[PDB]
Amino acid sequence: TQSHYGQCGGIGYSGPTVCASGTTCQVLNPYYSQCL
Ligand SMILES: *[C@@H]1O[C@H](CO)[C@@H](O)[C@H](O)[C@H]1O
Repeated sequence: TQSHYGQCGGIGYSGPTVCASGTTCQVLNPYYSQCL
């Protein structure tokens, strides 16, 4: 589970995609998404 400020899954990012409860995956850019 992706911690706060971690990359939650942009294009190609097959790592931790689900953010910690309370943090939401914010797709900031096509490849950069951050759990906020
Ligand atoms: C949030 O936590 C993940 C591991 O769960 C780590 O890879 C991230 O870098 C961190 O921000």
